[PDB]
Amino acid sequence: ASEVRIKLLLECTECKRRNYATEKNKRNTPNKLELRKYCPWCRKHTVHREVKI
Amino acid sequence: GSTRNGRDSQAKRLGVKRYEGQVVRAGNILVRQRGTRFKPGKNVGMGRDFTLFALVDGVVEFQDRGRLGRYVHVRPL
Amino acid sequence: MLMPRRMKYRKQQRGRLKGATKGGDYVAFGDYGLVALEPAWITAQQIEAARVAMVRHFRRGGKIFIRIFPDKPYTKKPLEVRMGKGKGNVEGYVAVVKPGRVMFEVAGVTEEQAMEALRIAGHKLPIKTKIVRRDAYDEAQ
Amino acid sequence: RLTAYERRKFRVRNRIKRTGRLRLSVFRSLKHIYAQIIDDEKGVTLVSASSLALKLKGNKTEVARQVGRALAEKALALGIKQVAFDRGPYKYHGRVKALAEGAREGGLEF
Amino acid sequence: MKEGIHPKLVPARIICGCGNVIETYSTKPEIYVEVCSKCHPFYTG
Amino acid sequence: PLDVALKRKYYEEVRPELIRRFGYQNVWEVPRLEKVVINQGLGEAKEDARILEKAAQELALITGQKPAVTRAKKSISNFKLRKGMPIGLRVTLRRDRMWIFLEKLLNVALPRIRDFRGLNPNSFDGRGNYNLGLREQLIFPEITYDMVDALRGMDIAVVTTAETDEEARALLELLGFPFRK
RNA sequence: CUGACUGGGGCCUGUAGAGCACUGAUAGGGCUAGGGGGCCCACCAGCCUACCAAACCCUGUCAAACUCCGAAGGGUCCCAG
RNA sequence: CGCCUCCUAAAAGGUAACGGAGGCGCCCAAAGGUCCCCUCAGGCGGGACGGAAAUCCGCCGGAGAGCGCAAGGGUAGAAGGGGGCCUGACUGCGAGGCCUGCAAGCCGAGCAGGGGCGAAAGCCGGGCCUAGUGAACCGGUGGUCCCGUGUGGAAGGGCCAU
RNA sequence: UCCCCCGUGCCCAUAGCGGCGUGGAACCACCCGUUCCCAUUCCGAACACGGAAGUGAAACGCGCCAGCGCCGAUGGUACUGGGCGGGCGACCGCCUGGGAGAGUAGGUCGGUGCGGGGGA
Ligand SMILES: [Mg+2]
Ligand SMILES: [Mg+2]
Ligand SMILES: [Mg+2]
Ligand SMILES: [Mg+2]
Ligand SMILES: [Mg+2]
Ligand SMILES: [Mg+2]
Ligand SMILES: [Mg+2]
Ligand SMILES: [Mg+2]
Ligand SMILES: [Mg+2]
Ligand SMILES: [Mg+2]
Ligand SMILES: [Mg+2]
Ligand SMILES: [Mg+2]
Ligand SMILES: [Mg+2]
Ligand SMILES: [Mg+2]
Ligand SMILES: [Mg+2]
Ligand SMILES: [Mg+2]
Ligand SMILES: [Mg+2]
Ligand SMILES: [Mg+2]
Ligand SMILES: [Mg+2]
Ligand SMILES: [Mg+2]
Ligand SMILES: [Mg+2]
Ligand SMILES: [Mg+2]
Ligand SMILES: [Mg+2]
Ligand SMILES: [Mg+2]
Ligand SMILES: [Mg+2]
Ligand SMILES: [Mg+2]
Ligand SMILES: [Mg+2]
Ligand SMILES: [Mg+2]
Ligand SMILES: [Mg+2]
Ligand SMILES: [Mg+2]
Ligand SMILES: [Mg+2]
Ligand SMILES: [Mg+2]
Ligand SMILES: [Mg+2]
Ligand SMILES: [Mg+2]
Ligand SMILES: [Mg+2]
Ligand SMILES: [Mg+2]
Ligand SMILES: [Mg+2]
Ligand SMILES: [Mg+2]
Ligand SMILES: [Mg+2]
Ligand SMILES: [Mg+2]
Ligand SMILES: [Mg+2]
Ligand SMILES: [Mg+2]
Ligand SMILES: [Mg+2]
Ligand SMILES: [Mg+2]
Ligand SMILES: [Mg+2]
Ligand SMILES: [Mg+2]
Ligand SMILES: [Mg+2]
Ligand SMILES: [Mg+2]
Ligand SMILES: [Mg+2]
Ligand SMILES: [Mg+2]
Ligand SMILES: [Mg+2]
Ligand SMILES: [Mg+2]
Ligand SMILES: [Mg+2]
Ligand SMILES: [Mg+2]
Ligand SMILES: [Mg+2]
Ligand SMILES: [Mg+2]
Ligand SMILES: [Mg+2]
Ligand SMILES: [Mg+2]
Ligand SMILES: [Mg+2]
Ligand SMILES: [Mg+2]
Ligand SMILES: [Mg+2]
Ligand SMILES: [Mg+2]
Ligand SMILES: [Mg+2]
Ligand SMILES: [Mg+2]
Ligand SMILES: [Mg+2]
Ligand SMILES: [Mg+2]
Ligand SMILES: [Mg+2]
Ligand SMILES: [Mg+2]
Ligand SMILES: [Mg+2]
Ligand SMILES: [Mg+2]
Ligand SMILES: [Mg+2]
Ligand SMILES: [Mg+2]
Ligand SMILES: [Mg+2]
Ligand SMILES: [Mg+2]
Ligand SMILES: [Mg+2]
Ligand SMILES: [Mg+2]
Ligand SMILES: [Mg+2]
Ligand SMILES: [Mg+2]
Ligand SMILES: [Mg+2]
Ligand SMILES: [Mg+2]
Ligand SMILES: [Mg+2]
Ligand SMILES: [Mg+2]
Ligand SMILES: [Mg+2]
Ligand SMILES: [Mg+2]
Ligand SMILES: [Mg+2]
Ligand SMILES: [Mg+2]
Ligand SMILES: [Mg+2]
Ligand SMILES: [Mg+2]
Ligand SMILES: [Mg+2]
Ligand SMILES: [Mg+2]
Ligand SMILES: [Zn+2]
Ligand SMILES: [Zn+2]
Repeated sequence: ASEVRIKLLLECTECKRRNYATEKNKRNTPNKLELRKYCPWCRKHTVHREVKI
Repeated sequence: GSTRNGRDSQAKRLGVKRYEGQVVRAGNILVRQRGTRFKPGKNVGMGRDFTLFALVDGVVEFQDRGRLGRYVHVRPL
Repeated sequence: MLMPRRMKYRKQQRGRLKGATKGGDYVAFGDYGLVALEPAWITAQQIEAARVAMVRHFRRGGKIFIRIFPDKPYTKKPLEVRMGKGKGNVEGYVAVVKPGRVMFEVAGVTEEQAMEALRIAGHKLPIKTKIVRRDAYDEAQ
Repeated sequence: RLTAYERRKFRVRNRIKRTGRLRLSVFRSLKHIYAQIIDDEKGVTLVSASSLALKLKGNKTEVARQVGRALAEKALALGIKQVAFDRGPYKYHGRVKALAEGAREGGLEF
Repeated sequence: MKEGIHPKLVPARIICGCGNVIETYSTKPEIYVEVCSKCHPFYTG
Repeated sequence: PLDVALKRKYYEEVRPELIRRFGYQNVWEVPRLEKVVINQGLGEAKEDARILEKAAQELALITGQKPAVTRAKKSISNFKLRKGMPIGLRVTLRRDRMWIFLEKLLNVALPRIRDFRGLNPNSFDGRGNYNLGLREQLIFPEITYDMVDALRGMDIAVVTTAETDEEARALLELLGFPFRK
């Protein structure tokens, strides 16, 4: 990692909880990562948000 | 009077764990390899690190097909 | 002298001088041959003497040939320093010669000078040698 | 030295070899069509069907459906149910899609 | 060809300065050129 | 396929004369024209003028088709070049637009050549084929002095089924290639 | 009875040794980009290299980190002792 | 001084020296999963500028190409290059083995939920692989709603992921 | 159960390159065309689709050619598991077990397993 390649938390949008954490390069991807992922709290697929760790 | 050399890694135990004729089981690693020196045949898989393994109970088999390479198989019983 | 202007790596390990010669046992170039009879490490400076001191016999004319090369570097630590602290430093490149190897060959000169010129070269080596005429056994290969 | 034909057919066959299902060999010529399902593990062609033998006449696109019904009917007589469809080196479309529909509509589970 | 992204070809009349009528198929039907092979010095001997 | 002057003149004028002279034993035995590829070697488009489409549409009007992109093979030092850089263009010419571009080239382009001294008979591919190149596109009919923004040329390569460069030479001379030697 | 040891079959190997097809290294030669030198010209070329030499060709040598080849062994499984 | 690659290292696996050589502490939103398609380096002929070598054609051309980065192994019958749809850079697990003194690191079919793509067969628990790492202790953050010193809350912990 | 073609595998050049010669009734290929489905980082070259006038030229199939390539004995040797002598040593020998590499003769211009439709 680096100050640019940062790890962050992935927050499921419909359960208000964070389920994951991955890598992204803020120079190549400064946008907020929003990607599908499974949420056991909702028991179904949900789109996930980029939230600061 | 120093030595800029003197650095090394540890060996990874590369080779054939079960030779042809040995008793194997599902999950028993067959050959630890880097790259494709051996290629999988019947009931033999390949891992991300190129390691091979048997899928069923049977007998190990080594059959060299020349330009296709050496192949490993498992004989059910 | 004779030494590589480019190599892959700097130093080479010593190895072992066991066994007979790989090849070059048959006269391949000239009318007469000088073949060393003992295994040892030979230096390109001694071989340099074998070239210069031998052209100094004819003073002009003739043709002298070379059958070997110093492809093996030789290293030595500085003086008055202890063991360890890396391998020694190279002071020159040495040649690997095995028993029965035809080291040199002479052509374009008479029999008398073919024996006499290779004689001094025989005395310039730590190992004994022999002068053999290009023989019917040689060209068969 | 090989060609893109070899490099292509070899690939679409190497993928089908590893699955284990029955492999339907598809060789296509200018005039007629040919189809055969083979078990390569024991290395013997079991059954085959072709438009040249079936004496078909017109458009190849609708010709493939009939030969698919023929091969699928023979396999239905033998009791064959599941099969993997090899598309050969050619692009999967049109006539090969309608022959594949011949085997699908013929009852084979794929 | 690729329809839509390529220049379409139609019967084209190309009239040179010498008078030789050129019946061809170009991007522009009506074309006028200044010098052709019929009036070219090196082409004509 | 739309019939054209060079097409008719080959089968009715060029084909019978080749049949007489060389006496071919089959109809496919006679030399056939395979394909005519065009390579615009702009190059300088890597530099200040990054886009060469202003010269690409030129070939779109000349050949009637848009030339493809050709990207660099690997990073190259002295040309200030890197891998995958579009410094050239390429367009393949075939069934009918090839005959069209042939009539335009021979009848309009080759005449307009500045101080034309003739063709070089030694530039054959050796297998019965030929390649060449042009300096100024104003020579072609489809290009005038109005819309030309910069100076650029081309490299026209052709392929043939003929085997001997002698048969190829008689083919070109019979089709109207004015060799100077 | 499975143990050390060994017999019969099966499988794994890249060193001794050998070898130059790959990576390097090489002496001489042929051939030949190419420079240097002497002629021949600033106006351009044609001419010759008892010259260092690319590539390729011939001959002969080098290797722990070179391997087109290659054991004895060693390894390990399977019956009997 | 931890880690990776090659040699010694004596053809299984393992083997030290202040020995002979080099590299890692990053980087990737596609360089990932699926599906379809493509085939080099180099050499020979021609070709604006145009080049030893930019870009194309022809003919010869099993890998010397390129696979982020050292190096090895591997590989064009791809894992390598051009585009499409995509999130399996999954949740809950896990037969058995590898490695092995412990802790540990590596492989992994397969079953269930929920999903991507293909016509299908199938394939997807990140990357061609081996380096790109940190054990306990402490606290935070977000959730969980397990505990609550009579009791009902609450404080603070616990669990989970981080 | 015999011969010619075309699908699909095996061994993985004894099978390749290279040239000599040839195959179209069936059959495949190139071929005939591009409205149409499909298609070129351009091109109906490829990819794809509808057809049947022409052709074995190319490719492919099948013969020959040992030029190159490929495979390559035997005989000896290198080397070595294991048992010994010598040399101040760099190292050298014989006893028994294994046995190369290369190289010399010589061999190969394939053989083979099923499914189709044709021929005796
Ligand atoms: Mg940091
Ligand atoms: Mg940093
Ligand atoms: Mg900083
Ligand atoms: Mg900071
Ligand atoms: Mg000091
Ligand atoms: Mg250093
Ligand atoms: Mg260490
Ligand atoms: Mg360790
Ligand atoms: Mg065990
Ligand atoms: Mg076997
Ligand atoms: Mg075998
Ligand atoms: Mg072999
Ligand atoms: Mg040694
Ligand atoms: Mg040695
Ligand atoms: Mg020898
Ligand atoms: Mg000192
Ligand atoms: Mg001192
Ligand atoms: Mg004499
Ligand atoms: Mg005498
Ligand atoms: Mg005499
Ligand atoms: Mg000889
Ligand atoms: Mg500039
Ligand atoms: Mg720049
Ligand atoms: Mg750049
Ligand atoms: Mg027992
Ligand atoms: Mg024990
Ligand atoms: Mg033991
Ligand atoms: Mg035996
Ligand atoms: Mg190794
Ligand atoms: Mg050695
Ligand atoms: Mg050689
Ligand atoms: Mg290598
Ligand atoms: Mg010269
Ligand atoms: Mg000359
Ligand atoms: Mg010279
Ligand atoms: Mg040679
Ligand atoms: Mg051999
Ligand atoms: Mg044991
Ligand atoms: Mg063990
Ligand atoms: Mg047992
Ligand atoms: Mg240390
Ligand atoms: Mg450690
Ligand atoms: Mg080892
Ligand atoms: Mg151990
Ligand atoms: Mg032990
Ligand atoms: Mg110590
Ligand atoms: Mg370093
Ligand atoms: Mg050539
Ligand atoms: Mg310049
Ligand atoms: Mg190869
Ligand atoms: Mg091959
Ligand atoms: Mg290979
Ligand atoms: Mg090369
Ligand atoms: Mg690399
Ligand atoms: Mg390799
Ligand atoms: Mg969970
Ligand atoms: Mg169980
Ligand atoms: Mg165990
Ligand atoms: Mg471990
Ligand atoms: Mg233990
Ligand atoms: Mg909290
Ligand atoms: Mg409450
Ligand atoms: Mg709380
Ligand atoms: Mg807390
Ligand atoms: Mg019968
Ligand atoms: Mg009968
Ligand atoms: Mg066949
Ligand atoms: Mg082969
Ligand atoms: Mg053949
Ligand atoms: Mg010849
Ligand atoms: Mg003859
Ligand atoms: Mg002849
Ligand atoms: Mg008839
Ligand atoms: Mg073509
Ligand atoms: Mg085709
Ligand atoms: Mg129609
Ligand atoms: Mg016969
Ligand atoms: Mg001859
Ligand atoms: Mg023993
Ligand atoms: Mg004795
Ligand atoms: Mg005694
Ligand atoms: Mg002793
Ligand atoms: Mg003594
Ligand atoms: Mg002593
Ligand atoms: Mg003796
Ligand atoms: Mg024994
Ligand atoms: Mg043949
Ligand atoms: Mg042949
Ligand atoms: Mg019959
Ligand atoms: Mg008959
Ligand atoms: Zn959710
Ligand atoms: Zn005119």
